Amino acid sequence: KPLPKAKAMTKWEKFAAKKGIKPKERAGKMIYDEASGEWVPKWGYKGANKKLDDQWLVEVIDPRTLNRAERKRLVKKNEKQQRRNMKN
Amino acid sequence: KVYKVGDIVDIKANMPHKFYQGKTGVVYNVTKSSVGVIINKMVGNRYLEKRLNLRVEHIKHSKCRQEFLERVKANAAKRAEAKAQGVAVQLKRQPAQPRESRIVSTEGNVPQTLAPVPY
Repeated sequence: KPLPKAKAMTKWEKFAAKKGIKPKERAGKMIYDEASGEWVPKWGYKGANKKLDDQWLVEVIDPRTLNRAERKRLVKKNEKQQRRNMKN
Repeated sequence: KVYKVGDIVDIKANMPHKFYQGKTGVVYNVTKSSVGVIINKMVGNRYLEKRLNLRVEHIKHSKCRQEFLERVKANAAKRAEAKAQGVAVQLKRQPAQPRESRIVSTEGNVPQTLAPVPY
């Protein structure tokens, strides 16, 4: 098989490189919850996102379902952006 | 337990997030997964309303207006009787009163003296 080479910049590696956005250190996956007193993965078990879902009151249609929808919209937008970049 | 728009309920959570926990308001919405209450909060010296959105199982009906109804029906009865005859019936309630005179008896009960204890 030929040698592997696939160099696309996906427009994020272009924007981030025109200016000086460096990559992140990729240290850990946990955050610190304050009341409670645990380390509560940011995403990976009951992630801090999926917390307004089971909150026992929201203090303003159900707002928690609207929050879920607003998250899903960004997820689908990210997937669409990826598909567009890969088509470029 | 099934709630209607306008009924009265109290908040009761079965930890450290937020504590109303024992207030009382009126249902102003009933969605499929939750219910919505309003609560008049004392903003310094004014009563401004907060619209909270609870869940289903964290709310129960209230009995803060059962005694009024039961007493009105008992009063209907008493006034039916007070028209059936010429009777002073004295419907009004009365605050607890001071006691009257009595005579205790030391027959099988001799007073036993007791002093305080050491250290």
